[PDB]
Amino acid sequence: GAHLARRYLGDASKEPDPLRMPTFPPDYGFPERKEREMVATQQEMNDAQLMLQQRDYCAHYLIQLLKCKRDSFPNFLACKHEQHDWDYCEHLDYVKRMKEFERERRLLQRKKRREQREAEMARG
Amino acid sequence: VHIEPRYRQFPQLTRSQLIQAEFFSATMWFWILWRFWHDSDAVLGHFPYPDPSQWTDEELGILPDDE
Amino acid sequence: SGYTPDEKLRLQQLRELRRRWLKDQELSPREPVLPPRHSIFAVTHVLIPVWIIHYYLKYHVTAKPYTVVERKPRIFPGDTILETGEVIPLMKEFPDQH
Amino acid sequence: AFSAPAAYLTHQQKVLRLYKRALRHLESWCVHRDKYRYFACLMRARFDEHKNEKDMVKATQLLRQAEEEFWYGQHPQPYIFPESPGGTSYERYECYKVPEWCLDDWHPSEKAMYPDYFAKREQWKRLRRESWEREVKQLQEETPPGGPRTEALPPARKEGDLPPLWWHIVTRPRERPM
Amino acid sequence: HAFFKAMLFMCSGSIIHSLNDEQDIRKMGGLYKAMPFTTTALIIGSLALTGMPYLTGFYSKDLIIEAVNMSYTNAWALLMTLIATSLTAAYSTRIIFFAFLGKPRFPPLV
Amino acid sequence: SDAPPLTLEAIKDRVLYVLKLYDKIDPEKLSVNSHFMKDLGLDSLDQVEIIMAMEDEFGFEIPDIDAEKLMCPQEIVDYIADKKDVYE
Amino acid sequence: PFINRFFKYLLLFLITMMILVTANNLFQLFIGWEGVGIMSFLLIGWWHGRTDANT
Amino acid sequence: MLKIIIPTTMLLPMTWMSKHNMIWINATVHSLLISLISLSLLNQLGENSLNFSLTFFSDSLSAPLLVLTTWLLPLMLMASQSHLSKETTTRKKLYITMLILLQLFLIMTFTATELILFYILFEATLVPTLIIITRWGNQTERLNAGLYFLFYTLAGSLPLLVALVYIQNTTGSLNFLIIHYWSHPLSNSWSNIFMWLACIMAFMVKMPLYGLHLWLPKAHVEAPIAGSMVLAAVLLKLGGYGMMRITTILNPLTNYMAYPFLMLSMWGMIMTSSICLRQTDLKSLIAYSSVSHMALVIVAIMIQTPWSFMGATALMIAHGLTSSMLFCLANTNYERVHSRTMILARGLQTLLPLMATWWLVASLTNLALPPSINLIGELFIITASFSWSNITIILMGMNMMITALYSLYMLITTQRGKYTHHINNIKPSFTRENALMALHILPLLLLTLNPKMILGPLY
Amino acid sequence: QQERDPWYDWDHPDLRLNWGEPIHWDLDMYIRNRVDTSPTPVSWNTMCKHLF
Amino acid sequence: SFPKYKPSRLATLPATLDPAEYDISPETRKAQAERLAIRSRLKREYLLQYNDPNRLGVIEDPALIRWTYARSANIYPNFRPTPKTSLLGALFGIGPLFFWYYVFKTDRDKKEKLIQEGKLDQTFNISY
Amino acid sequence: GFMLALELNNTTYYLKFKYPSQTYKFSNMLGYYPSIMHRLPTYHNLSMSQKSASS
Amino acid sequence: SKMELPDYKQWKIEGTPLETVQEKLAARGLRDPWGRNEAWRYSGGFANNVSFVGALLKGFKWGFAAFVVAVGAEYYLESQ
Ligand SMILES: CCCCCCCCCCCCCCCCCC(=O)OC[C@H](COP(=O)([O-])OCC(O)COP(=O)([O-])OC[C@@H](COC(=O)CCCCCCCCCCCCCCCCC)OC(=O)CCCCCCCCCCCCCCCCC)OC(=O)CCCCCCCCCCCCCCCCC
Ligand SMILES: CCCCCCCCCCCCCCCCC[C@@H](O)O[C@H](CO[C@H](O)CCCCCCCCCCCCCCC)COP(=O)(O)OCC[N+](C)(C)C
Ligand SMILES: CCCCCCCC/C=C/CCCCCCCC(=O)OC[C@H](COP(=O)(O)OCCN)OC(=O)CCCCCCC/C=C/CCCCCCCC
Ligand SMILES: CCCCCCCCCCCC(=O)SCCNC(=O)CCNC(=O)[C@H](O)C(C)(C)COP(=O)(O)O
Repeated sequence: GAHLARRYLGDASKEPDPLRMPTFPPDYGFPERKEREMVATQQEMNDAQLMLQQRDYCAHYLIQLLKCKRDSFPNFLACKHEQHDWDYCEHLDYVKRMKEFERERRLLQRKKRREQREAEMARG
Repeated sequence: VHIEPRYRQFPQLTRSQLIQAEFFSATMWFWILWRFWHDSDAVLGHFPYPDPSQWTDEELGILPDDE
Repeated sequence: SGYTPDEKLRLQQLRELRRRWLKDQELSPREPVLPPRHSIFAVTHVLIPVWIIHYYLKYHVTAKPYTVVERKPRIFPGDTILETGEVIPLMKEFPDQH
Repeated sequence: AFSAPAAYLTHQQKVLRLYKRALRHLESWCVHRDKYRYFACLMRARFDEHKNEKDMVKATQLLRQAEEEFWYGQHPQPYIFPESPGGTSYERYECYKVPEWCLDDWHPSEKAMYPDYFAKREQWKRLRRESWEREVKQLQEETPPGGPRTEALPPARKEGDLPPLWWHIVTRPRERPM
Repeated sequence: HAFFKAMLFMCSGSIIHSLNDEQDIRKMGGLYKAMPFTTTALIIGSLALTGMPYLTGFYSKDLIIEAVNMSYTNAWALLMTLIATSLTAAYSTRIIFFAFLGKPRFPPLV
Repeated sequence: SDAPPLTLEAIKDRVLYVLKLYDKIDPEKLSVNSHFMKDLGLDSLDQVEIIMAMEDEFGFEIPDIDAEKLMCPQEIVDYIADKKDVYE
Repeated sequence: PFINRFFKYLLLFLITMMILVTANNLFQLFIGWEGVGIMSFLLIGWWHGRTDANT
Repeated sequence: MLKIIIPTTMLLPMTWMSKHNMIWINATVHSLLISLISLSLLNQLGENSLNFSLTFFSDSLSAPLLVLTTWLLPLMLMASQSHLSKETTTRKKLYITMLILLQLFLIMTFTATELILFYILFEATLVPTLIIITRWGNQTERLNAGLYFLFYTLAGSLPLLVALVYIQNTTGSLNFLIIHYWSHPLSNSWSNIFMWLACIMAFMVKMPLYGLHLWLPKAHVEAPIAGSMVLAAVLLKLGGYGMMRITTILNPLTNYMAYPFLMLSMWGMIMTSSICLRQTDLKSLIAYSSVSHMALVIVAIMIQTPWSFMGATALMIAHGLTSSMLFCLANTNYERVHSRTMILARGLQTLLPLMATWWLVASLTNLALPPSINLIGELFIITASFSWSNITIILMGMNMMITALYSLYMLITTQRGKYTHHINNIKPSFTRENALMALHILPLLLLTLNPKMILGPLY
Repeated sequence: QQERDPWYDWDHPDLRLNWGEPIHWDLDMYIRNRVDTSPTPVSWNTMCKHLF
Repeated sequence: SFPKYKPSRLATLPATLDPAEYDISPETRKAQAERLAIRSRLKREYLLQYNDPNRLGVIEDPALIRWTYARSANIYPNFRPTPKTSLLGALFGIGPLFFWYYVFKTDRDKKEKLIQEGKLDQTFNISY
Repeated sequence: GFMLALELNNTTYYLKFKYPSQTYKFSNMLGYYPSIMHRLPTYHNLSMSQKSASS
Repeated sequence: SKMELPDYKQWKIEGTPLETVQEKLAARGLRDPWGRNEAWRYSGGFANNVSFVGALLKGFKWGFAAFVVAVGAEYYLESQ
């Protein structure tokens, strides 16, 4: 989707732009934000040679899954818990991305409406 | 295996081919049912899809239309 | 409609000659007068080529640098190196989001 | 393929060919047998409705209209028999056909095998050699002074004559040579 | 796709060699019972081609469709991919229906 | 292997069989030398239908110029024998 | 009658395809490319007396 | 290098003193021996050439040409003895003498140290070829072909001679070593422009360049089989060798005088490849193929890069072998049916299967199938042209397509389909013809195995 | 040559020619391994319009 | 009634759709008979030599020789310099040359001008 | 797609005959791509190669 | 080998769709004189055929039974 129809048929001024995003400071609405942390060091991720696109914030679960797969080679059905954990961490990452998109949309629409209201008040 | 023409009648069928066909159809259906029982998440999805409309502004940190 | 008697007669004669020729095309019993161990397959088709290739790679291709290049093995935390004996430390005390 | 063509086709021949083509393309359109039988009976009724028209001008006009209708309503992908000129096996075995005169160039060692076959081949060659001149003389007598007017050939008439120009027709390689 | 495409072509070739080198589906009739093993193999192959769950073609085609659905991509390409994956089931249905169901239509010399 | 070696007797049997299934022809009145035009009282379209039935029976197409001339079952049997190189 | 040639032809195509797939440089990949192209040309026109096969 | 020259001048009296029924055997055996002796010249240095004496020298560019010439002479002898059976003994000896003289002239031509001696031998090669074409050719057109062969050459080569002597009046020498070491740039004047044209046009005609090629189809169709073999295989390469030698004194003028010749070469490559698609004569197809390949070599020599020179050498050798083989293949069918029309004898694979295999291999090599040296030369020239200008890959690409088409067309027209019914005099292939095709084809793949022997001095 | 009758006993069955008849100037263009001019179920410049 | 089919150069008119065949006259029949007679005479002449036991070789076809000679050796004698011939020759033999010359000259001038300014990214461009 | 194809194939059992639409013609003859691109470019190329390049 | 044709008097259009076709042609005054020739395609062992959904579920019963038995065993195998 509905967001596509909202942007491409409705008002695109209040709709987020996926290419240019976020347009607000990360600490704008929040008083203090915790810096997102990492569990895998660059060196370990290099020796693991994951990929350049698999080196996201959920790399540690992938590293453990790969280690178990190598250890449990002949039994290719024993690597289920860690695969589930990696899937869960990726799902959390996607949920955070959805939260960022919703934050940007709400901030954009609220800011534009508030500026329009301020201009209308000053024009009266 | 010698089978002669029939001329407007049903062809002669040996038991082996029907046995093989039925066994392989049955094993395909068994595999499908077993895998659906044990790997349902691959068809119905694993994790719930959240609705962004039900997220409060406290966690999204948007100012209450004042500042 | 139909054939003419000349056409019918010619077809009959040609058909007779053609059937005679086709009959002559048949073979008498003596016509082809010809004038005057188990697992050896796996030895002469698998073992010998692999021996030759192993020789050629081990002692001729390897003799020159950068001819056989393998990508380095993956290293995971908790591993021990075969040569140096060095062990790789664990991974930064997981948050354990159980 | 076997019969000599004529100078032109008659109106009855054109109507019969149109009937055959229409039935075949209707069968192509109607896949199932009962449906084909139903609409084939309908088409036969449509064809024999105007069977008794004495005016040839109107008959040719109806033939023209039927041809136009058939061209418009033809199947873009009609059914073709596998060995018909459009089929998937039309000229499949032409590469296995070898002329008989090739056997004349075989080595004597090759001809040492199959002795009886080559004895029969010698008999056939002698028959052809003896009959050639009589075939030539028969062709000359039968033909009109102003050259032949059709591709038809006369048959044998005399005691032990053979139909002129028979060798290459009788000694065809085969339909499935190899 | 190598697996089930090659096996589908072998099943078609078995049918063609059975009915005297005939390839048109308009002249192939009821082969469900005349050719049981060929029927079973072709049914399985058509199911795998159409992305039936937990078969061979499922593990690649299903992931491909889900990957094109969640990408910053051309919308026309996505629509054409969806219409094509419908037409895949369409033509598999056509093959099965015309070749293996109904009454015989091949020449009577069986 | 492949198809059995079609023989003249089989061809005649099949031709007579397909002819005896036609409703416009009496089975008993039919002989191998029966004429379609004179003996049987059929028209040209009936001959065309019989020719198409022959083609469907034997799975190959008879050209029209060769098809019009065939008038009796013996002619059909001979034509199919010559087209298929049957000598026995 | 020429089934041996056919099997030989099938094997040559397989060899050329392995050459294509395992190539590490562009010249060897081109060798495999043109090899499978030529083998496809030869096998499509298996019945060389038929005009449509050559076309 | 008199160890190669003198044995040919000894072939002369040996042929003229042999028995009436041993001329072919003796000539073939001793020409094969001379080729084996000449094989030793491939041992070339990396810095300079083999300077045997004040008059003869051998480089890495001319050594493969000598080896190809010495290898081609026995092939010409084997191809000629079929249609020369009814000739008298004296005329057969004269034919063998003409071939021997042509080989001797070419051998000295490819190794001359001075430009004037090279010109003299390069012009002396005309007489045996003209005599062969105009005397032992089959049809009445041969005479006209001979004229077209002769004057087309001379009208381009006579000015060069003047230029040559003028150079010796200015630089003081015409030896290739002194010329290379004492080279100076050519200024921008009309005099220097016309000197460039005088030095270039002779070799341009000999290639031949498009628009100057009208003599080639006549000469290569009307000449006997050995004449066609020697014209396509070696005589076209004289122009390329000479242009490579002479371009050392023409810089930097070439940098802008190569434009019209480059455009003519590329567009005529396309045009002749297109002509080959609609040809009713089988020999003319091979002749126009030769024109296209030589146009490629002209482009390579004109752009003047090491890669283009290497590709030009490889393509010269490969095309010589390929065109000789194709001419022999066409000549076998002509000897069988006595007519050159392509659609006359069809479906020959059914009657001559091994000859069908030879046709297939020759056609595959013609369309540059990897990894043959044909493709090596073509691809090197293509890369050099792409470096010269990125747009060239369009035209070359078109040619790379069209060539293949007509190649396969020829094959499918002659070997596939159904045999002509009324042609019944097609006898099984002799051992002589099969040996001829095998001796044409095996060296091609052998050189494919070791491609550095034909890549020239720039390797 | 594709348009010629395929059921006639041509002297050259592959080329669909007879001995002695005049040969088209562009025969090698029309050898039926090549450009075909046979009629189509849908007329030209209607297939062109649909495809474009 | 039904939509009309209009033939083209590469999709000709069907024989059964030709108006000129449905309106026949006796002179048309005479012409058809003459054509059939000519064809039958040629066929008989060919077949006499085709079936001859003593014939060994190739039956010469004057039609093939005429076709090849017309396509090859009869072209120049029947050539006249006309405005159409001259215009087509000049166009098809000169225009492509100058077009390609302009294209390549412009491309090379742009490349050289970029080279002089020192901005062509010739890094690792060792082989030429 | 399964359901729609099955319905359209079951329709063929009815005793009805209708002339095809233009969409069916487009689909059956491969968008007319072989009918146009295998006749126009080949004809123009061969005609130009004989008339202009050769003659 | 050495097989003879079956008799021609057993092929009948009664009880087949050919009867329906003859019925509709009768109301129009027409006739179908070729029905017995196509009667063989409906007469013998080709009398009945499965549906598309029936074809898709060819061996569903045996496979389902085996799956049910396997699930029952697995449910009573974890009790170790
Ligand atoms: C729920 C959310 C999702 C929403 C999705 C959409 C919602 C709607 C759902 C369903 C919608 C479609 C329902 C079925 C489709 C119709 C099927 C059909 O056959 O109808 C019969 C009818 C023809 O049947 P017939 O000729 O009488 O049959 C002959 C015999 O039956 C011969 O018998 P036969 O044995 O040879 O068999 C014939 C054969 C085939 O018979 C045919 O030849 C007809 C071909 C029809 C199939 C085409 C469907 C795909 C369309 C793709 C088009 C791409 C754009 C093309 C651009 C062209 C530009 C000019 O029949 C079949 O095998 C089955 C056909 C297809 C059934 C399966 C359909 C599934 C795919 C379509 C639905 C997609 C669902 C999932 C998509 C979800 C995406 C979010 O079709 C039509 O007449 C309409 C076709 C639509 C063409 C649209 C193009 C526009 C036309 C006018 C243009 C005006 C131009 C203005 C000027 C411009 C200036 C430049
Ligand atoms: C069938 C094919 C046959 C083979 C064709 C061989 C090709 C030969 C063509 C020769 C290449 C170019 C010749 C001269 C080089 C430049 C040509 C000219 O266009 O350039 C301008 C020349 O300007 C004008 O063109 C003046 C020349 C005009 C007279 C030439 C005749 C052109 C008409 C075409 C006749 C066709 C010739 C071939 C006949 C068969 C440059 O101006 P400018 O900087 O001042 O001169 C440079 C020399 N400087 C430095 C000493 C001063
Ligand atoms: C890059 C430069 C060249 C690009 C190509 C431009 C067009 C090339 C035209 C080639 C002309 C060659 C003429 C002689 C060829 C030999 C004769 C021939 O092939 O006969 C035609 C033969 C017979 O037709 P059938 O349908 O098979 O009938 C058989 C049943 N009766 O069929 C063919 O081969 C025709 C092939 C010609 C195709 C030309 C059109 C192709 C255009 C492609 C351009 C699209 C580019 C794609 C871009 C992809 C995105 C990066
Ligand atoms: C599937 C899409 C294609 C279907 C479209 C085609 C439909 C066309 C239907 C209309 C065709 C006609 O009625 S056209 C009817 C033409 N009218 C006449 O011919 C009247 C003169 N009678 C005769 O010529 C003979 O009696 C003859 C009738 C030949 C019988 O021949 P025989 O008795 O000696 O065998």
